[PDB]
Amino acid sequence: PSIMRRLPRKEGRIRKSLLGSQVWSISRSTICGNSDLHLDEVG
Amino acid sequence: KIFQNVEIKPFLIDFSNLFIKNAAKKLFQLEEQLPLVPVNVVMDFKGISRAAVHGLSRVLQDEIPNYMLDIKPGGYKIEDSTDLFMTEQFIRNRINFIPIYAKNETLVFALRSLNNSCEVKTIYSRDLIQVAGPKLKYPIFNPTFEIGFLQPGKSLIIEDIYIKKGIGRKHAAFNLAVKTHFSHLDIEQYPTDKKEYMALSGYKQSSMTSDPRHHRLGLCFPAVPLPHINQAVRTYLKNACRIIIGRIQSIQKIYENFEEPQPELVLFSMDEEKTKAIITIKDETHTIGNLLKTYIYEMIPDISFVGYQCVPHKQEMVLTIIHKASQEDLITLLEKSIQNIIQTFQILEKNVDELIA
Amino acid sequence: MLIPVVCFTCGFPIGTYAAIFDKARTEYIKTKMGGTLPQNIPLDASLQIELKDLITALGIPMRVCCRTHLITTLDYRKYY
Amino acid sequence: YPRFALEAQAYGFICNSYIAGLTSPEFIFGEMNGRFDLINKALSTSST
Amino acid sequence: GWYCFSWPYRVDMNRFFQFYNEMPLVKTIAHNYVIPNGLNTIVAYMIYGGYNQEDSVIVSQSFIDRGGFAGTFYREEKVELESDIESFGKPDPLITKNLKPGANYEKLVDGFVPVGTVVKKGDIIIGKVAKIKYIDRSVMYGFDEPAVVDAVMRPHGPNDEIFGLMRLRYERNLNIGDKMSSRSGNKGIAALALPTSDMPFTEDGLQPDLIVNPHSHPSRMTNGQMIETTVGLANALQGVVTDGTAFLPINVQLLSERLAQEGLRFNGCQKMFNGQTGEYFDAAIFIGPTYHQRLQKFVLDD
Amino acid sequence: LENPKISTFQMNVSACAWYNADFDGDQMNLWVPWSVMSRVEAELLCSVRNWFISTKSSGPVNGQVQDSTVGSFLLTRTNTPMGKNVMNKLHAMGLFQTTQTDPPCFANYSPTDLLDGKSVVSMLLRQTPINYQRAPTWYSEVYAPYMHYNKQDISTQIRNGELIEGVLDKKAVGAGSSGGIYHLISRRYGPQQALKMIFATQQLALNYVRNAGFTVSTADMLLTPEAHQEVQEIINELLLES
Amino acid sequence: TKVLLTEILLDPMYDYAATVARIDGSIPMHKPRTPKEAEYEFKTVIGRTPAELLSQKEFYDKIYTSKYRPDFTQLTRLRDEEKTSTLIYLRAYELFLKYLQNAPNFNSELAEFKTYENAYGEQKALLAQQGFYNIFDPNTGRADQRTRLFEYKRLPISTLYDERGLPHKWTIYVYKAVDSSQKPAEIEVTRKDVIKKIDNHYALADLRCSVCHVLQHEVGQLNI
Ligand SMILES: [Mg+2]
Ligand SMILES: [Zn+2]
Ligand SMILES: [Zn+2]
Repeated sequence: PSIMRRLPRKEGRIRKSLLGSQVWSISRSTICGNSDLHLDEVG
Repeated sequence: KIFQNVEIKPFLIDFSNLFIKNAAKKLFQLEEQLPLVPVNVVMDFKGISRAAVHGLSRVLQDEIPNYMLDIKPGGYKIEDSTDLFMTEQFIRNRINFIPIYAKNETLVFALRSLNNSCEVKTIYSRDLIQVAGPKLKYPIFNPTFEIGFLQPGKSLIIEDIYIKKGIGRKHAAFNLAVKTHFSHLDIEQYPTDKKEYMALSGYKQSSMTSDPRHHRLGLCFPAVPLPHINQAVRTYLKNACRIIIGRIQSIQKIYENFEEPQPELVLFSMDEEKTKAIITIKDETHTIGNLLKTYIYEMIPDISFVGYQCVPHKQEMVLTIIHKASQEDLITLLEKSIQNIIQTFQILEKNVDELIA
Repeated sequence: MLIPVVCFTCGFPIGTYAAIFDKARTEYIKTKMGGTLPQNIPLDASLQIELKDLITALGIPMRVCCRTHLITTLDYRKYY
Repeated sequence: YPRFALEAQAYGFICNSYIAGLTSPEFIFGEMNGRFDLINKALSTSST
Repeated sequence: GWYCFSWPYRVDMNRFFQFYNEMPLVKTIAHNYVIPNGLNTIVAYMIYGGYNQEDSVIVSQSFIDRGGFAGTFYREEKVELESDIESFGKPDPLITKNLKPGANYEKLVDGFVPVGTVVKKGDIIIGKVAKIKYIDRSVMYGFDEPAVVDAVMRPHGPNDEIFGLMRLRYERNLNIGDKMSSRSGNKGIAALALPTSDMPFTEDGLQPDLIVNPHSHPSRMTNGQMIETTVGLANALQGVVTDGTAFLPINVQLLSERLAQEGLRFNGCQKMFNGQTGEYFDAAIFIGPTYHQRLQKFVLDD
Repeated sequence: LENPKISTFQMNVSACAWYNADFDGDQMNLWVPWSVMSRVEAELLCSVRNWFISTKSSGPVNGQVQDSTVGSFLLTRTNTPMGKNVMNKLHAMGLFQTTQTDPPCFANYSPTDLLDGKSVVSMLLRQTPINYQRAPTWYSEVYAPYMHYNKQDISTQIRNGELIEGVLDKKAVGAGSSGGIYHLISRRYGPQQALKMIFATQQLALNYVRNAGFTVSTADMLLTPEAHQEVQEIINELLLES
Repeated sequence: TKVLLTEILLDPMYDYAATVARIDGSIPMHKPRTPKEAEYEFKTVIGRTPAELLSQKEFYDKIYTSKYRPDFTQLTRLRDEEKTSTLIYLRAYELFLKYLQNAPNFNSELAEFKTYENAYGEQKALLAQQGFYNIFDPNTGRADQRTRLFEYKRLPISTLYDERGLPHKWTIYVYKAVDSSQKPAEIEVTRKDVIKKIDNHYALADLRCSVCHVLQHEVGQLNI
């Protein structure tokens, strides 16, 4: 374990914590077809 | 006579086949027909719209109240059911779909299967013992259903198997009739064997233009007692009619209160002396919507618009009627159409009584 | 794990004839099997085992779905 | 196929349609072509 | 499918036991060595309202209620102790510390929830307190869908120390968002479920279990799925099961003439009616038994 | 969606072009803005009407896909195996009962009057009158020698919202079609109005196939015995030249 | 006592012996509900009291032994099939117990019963057959071999070149009128002109070469 190994890679500090972010108030699910919804609507 | 020329025939076991005869004799000691048989009914309707006949078919399929066998919570005795493969979900799914011809909602059954042998033992529906209700003078289901099987030294105890009532569109175990035939007898047909016609339906008129009014509808009922077939089928038919009438009558209760602000009906006064009416009935299907649209359209040939969209994810029927009359005239025509529907199905019920003797 | 009580597609009561259709079917196969080990029946390349008339003798209609689910359903008792 | 075969079939010419079915050598040559579609799809994510 | 023949004796994690399996009407030599996994669903290749576009499918709700692709899904809860510090038992609010807020400790019996009870989110399934007066090292059921406790046991580990093993079961029907596939690799997501009176039906009463878009074929060229439906259509009526192994000699022209010998049409298409309106289509529809399989991608888990 | 049994994110198939998505097992994220500032910004900037026109290619992103492309062709087709492609008043009214627009007026029509697909389409495109004249995807010089094209189907012409002639297919109504019906509606009435017309025309196309029917079978892929002999005569000439 | 009970209740041997004890009624068909029932079931199955089990050093010597001792010498192939299944089950349990106890002369008996159970499994495999069908060629009497596969054939060289040696270019479409009264009888057009000169009153008869001006169907009249 070192201080400067926290930085470099995709799982590092810069790319995982600063350039991206874990967030609250978000949802995920499989998407599905529905022909009764308008193009600007989501079920 | 809208409904004439019914024909009824049961589905029976052919005991002239040696394999079937030997298997039936060795398994259940079965020598004659089972107490409950499937019954095919073919009906001819004349001078009636496709909407009414198809609504009757749909109601007889999965919109008529019907009975099944279910397990009350706690009925599956975990302490006593030692079998590892006969789970509650599996056995409950099996039992729910046994077709019954029940007389009352008070009968309660039980299943107490013990396997004291070194071979797997099959649990049949003849092992369903009645434990509550008046003693049955005739079985309500066949005894030849494979409910399950127990490994050697295992048990299956299920109590409180009761009769549950519902409609098939909620759970398929309440479905009643299976479709076996539907045709229009007043539309000519092609010979579809020929390779020049095999990609077409067969009717010589397009569905976008044709208006058939003479139909043949054939439905099969899964479990009807042998000595009372005519009594059962007739009942079913009449029941369906009443069901439809009831639902239509509910909408008759809406139009009668159009002066009072009511959520199921919205009236608008548009331009060019045109009145718009929107009827939103929750938990209604294409049966009543199609009936309403067809009969309003027949009552008002020169209507500006009528539609009945039923969206699956909204779970309601929305009927839109745009007509160049005032609100009062529109409501009057609406009750006239509803009365025509009621009269049609009352005539259907009378013909059902007149045909099946 | 068994032949379903009703047809999965239309709901015709297939199950009430399932057990019988089991036993009879085996007997029928015993007539047509012929000098071939049982586990090699699906490999014989000379067999003509048709159950159409056997199912018809049970009263089951000529529906594609019902006969499909009756003929093709696996039995857990026969593999365990 | 033999060594220095001159026929067109030996080098990936599939004479059959899908509705008629491919033979074993035709299916192998078709699997060679179809494997690239899977490889290039997996590469089109990382390379892009 | 039947993922294991000894499933009741196992406490496995994320395992699914599908109840009903069928041999394909058009089987192969691979089915002499492994159990088939799937059902011979009746499939209509048609446009029905636009709900099966872009690789979606329309499923019969009745087919779902009857047990089609239904099964039981299993999860595991293995909890370990610290030797002579931790123990299994129901905590008490007036002694123990940092209990989880909004947790239901009332379902525990001697530290374990009894077998046969329904556990929902926030229920404590295994009680565990460490002696400092006490700190609550409990396990809370953090899943949206409720489960049922299927088996509870206290086996002995490699160090001869007690750990708690719990098996939780889920009654998994087919539901919207679950993935199905044919043996030709044409997968799909269940998009709409219709009642038995809304599905299309043929003149002879046949109705589909799945409705798949015809637009999934032309760009993918999964012709073995269409030939299987053509062959299996005559197999059902003839009461037979045939072999459709790859590289066996076939003639689609003769397989189509086999349909006309059984009273059907050459193309296997039939006159169908719209179940919602009762109106016939101005086109015969290709409908027949196609073997479909349920892929173990559950929307309830994703 | 009030049904408790539904766990999926449902969207219109014509909205899949924004996300390069389909329904073979894709999963998508969804977060709802709660703060006022982010909830204002979602409406005014990030609404999907702001990307009907591609920033990458400067063309429309959305259109008909796979059921309303062939459904529009079948609806606007001049002739049918049953004769002329017409429908009575009741079935013409039924095409508009799902479009969720204001229904047109059918009062000047007897129950036995027949309306064709071009009249029904015109009743919808009158609200956003555009001008369009291109040859459809249906016409190809590749098929012309071996097919009898109808002279009323190979020239799509719309003036002021009235479909004078021709069929509607991928060229006019397809997704990503530059200069198409929805690209022209967006340039004249806005990308939000174009999205309404993609939905409204998709309901007309799907409601036509609701009793026209569309299927694919195995016999659709089968050459006749005489034609199979002609294909392997062609292949034998290739192997002869080889 | 508790650790011994927990160790043994999770032993598959214990559940197998308990099943054999239930089959002949030595123990109740349901699981124990009380400490007394559990102790009685343990005493019957294991053959020793849990407290007495520690006392000694044997474990397998007194495990249940089925009550009915059928004659397994009729397992020598010699209301029989259900009896055969019963004999298979009991013999399997008895040999399992023998293997646990390392009883002398076990391997030979094990192989013998393996042969017996292979025969029994063959019978069960017969029971587990759905059927099978082969589409026969009527001309033959066996599985159909007719196919629509491609079949190579060396065509005449005249199908590619004319009598002057130049290649064919099939680029003239020849249309004949379906109706006899229609005039002109034939129209020859190029691909770009078909939409301009041909209607449904004509049908495509044949192609034509643009070099030697021969019909495709009359290419065999060229001297090879
Ligand atoms: Mg995908
Ligand atoms: Zn069926
Ligand atoms: Zn030439």
